[PDB]
Amino acid sequence: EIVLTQSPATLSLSPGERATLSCGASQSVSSNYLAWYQQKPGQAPRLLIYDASSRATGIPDRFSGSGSGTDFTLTISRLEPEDFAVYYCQQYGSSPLTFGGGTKVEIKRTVAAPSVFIFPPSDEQLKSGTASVVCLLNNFYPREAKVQWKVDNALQSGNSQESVTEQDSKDSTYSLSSTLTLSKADYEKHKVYACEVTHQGLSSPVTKSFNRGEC
Amino acid sequence: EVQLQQWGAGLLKPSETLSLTCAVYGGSFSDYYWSWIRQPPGKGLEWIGEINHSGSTNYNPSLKSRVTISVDTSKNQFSLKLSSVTAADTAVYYCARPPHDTSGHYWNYWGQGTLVTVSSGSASAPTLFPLVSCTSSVAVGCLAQDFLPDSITFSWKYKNNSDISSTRGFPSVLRGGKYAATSQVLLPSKDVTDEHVVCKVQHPNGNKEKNVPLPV
Repeated sequence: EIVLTQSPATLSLSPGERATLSCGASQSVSSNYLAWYQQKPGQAPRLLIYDASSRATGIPDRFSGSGSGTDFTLTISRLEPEDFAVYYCQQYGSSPLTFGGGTKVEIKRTVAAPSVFIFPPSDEQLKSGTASVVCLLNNFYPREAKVQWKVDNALQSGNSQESVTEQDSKDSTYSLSSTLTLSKADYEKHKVYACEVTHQGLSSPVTKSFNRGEC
Repeated sequence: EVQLQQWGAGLLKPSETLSLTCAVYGGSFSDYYWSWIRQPPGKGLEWIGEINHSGSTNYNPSLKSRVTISVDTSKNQFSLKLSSVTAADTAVYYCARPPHDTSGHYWNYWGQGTLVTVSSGSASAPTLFPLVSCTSSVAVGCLAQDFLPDSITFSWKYKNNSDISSTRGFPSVLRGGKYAATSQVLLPSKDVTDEHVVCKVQHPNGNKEKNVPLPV
């Protein structure tokens, strides 16, 4: 199977700028049998380019494709707001038909450090047998942000999950929620709960903690 | 110019078999190779196989052992069967069609997609818990847990029953084969009188609500 590799994983630009996305193949793609699609949250992929460089009907010429053999490119010459999405390349030169992993074209705005909140598991959930400690980071930019959980200053690892929102349509920021999950047992065996957040809009990592029972 | 409408069971347990169907409305149903393609939540697309009206199939060897795609020219539909499912097969499955019957296999027509989730759990409505905090705007949250499938929607109302518009929306996270999701409204600090707000969620298995105590 032909592996399509796309880079960069994310492209952070502003409307007006030119975007150039690469899609390298691990063997060459015959007759330049390569397509590009756009995909927005929850939608099916939408065809933009076929046969490496031909635009699908209705696709505006800000979009152009090129390349050959093992190397292909998609160029968006001056991004409009609706151009920020994910894009995939797809080869149909040999079987099996394969897709690249995509590249997200994201809106670049000024740095915005997050507002941070921590929340103790409710007394009611505690009775059910688990404690869900939650930390929110709101309205920050860029998307990279490290959320770290500390319990009695023991750096906590492998018992949390995060979930991040889409870029806000109006202000281009993100919010992210992290959840530290312990049995009621362990939760009981400790006292200081802490959420350490590092983000580039922050001069020093922020920390929101609380003492068990004190909230 | 052409519509493909899909349907099929969206939730299964490990070892069962996934069964989806796609119906075509418009154009001719002949000669095109009709494809099934899938996409794991958060990942890229994988092509599964294709079939033309004569029954000729082409399969991705990544699934050949377990896949069977078939056609029904009397209803202008085609279908996919994937046996011995595991959590890895949780994904949005799409049917698709190429523009020309004798051209490249790239696709300009697509079905809407069917999320199919494979979990060991049983369908359940979510159980809800309040998130009370501890910047001239205070955060109030609601946590939804132990729900399946992943089909939830939140909403917020004031004690006064007027809507809270200030909603923030997070993607579910998977654990123990079931899902959890949180939601928050940002209420301006200096709104200290209501003692709480109300969180609401809708889910196929039943809608729930829970008052979330205003802090300070």
